[PDB]
Amino acid sequence: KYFGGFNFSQILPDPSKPSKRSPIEDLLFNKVT
Amino acid sequence: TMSLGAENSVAYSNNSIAIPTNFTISVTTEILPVSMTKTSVDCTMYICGD
Repeated sequence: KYFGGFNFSQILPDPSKPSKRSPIEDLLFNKVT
Repeated sequence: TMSLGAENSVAYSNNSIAIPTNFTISVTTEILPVSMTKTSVDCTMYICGD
């Protein structure tokens, strides 16, 4: 994931969880009941 | 389980670009409603029929 120097680690999905979502999306599902 | 579509892996690189060589003019369609059936009701005949 070398996209020129931009870090998309918070927008791309994270494979370290069973939901396979991005860290920002993880904050969204834990904010809207 | 419904499939969202076929999987395609774009070969992204630092010095790799894809420039098209040919074109395909396509004609698509889009159906959009514009008007509606103008209706009018009679209060007397509907509620009190004869």
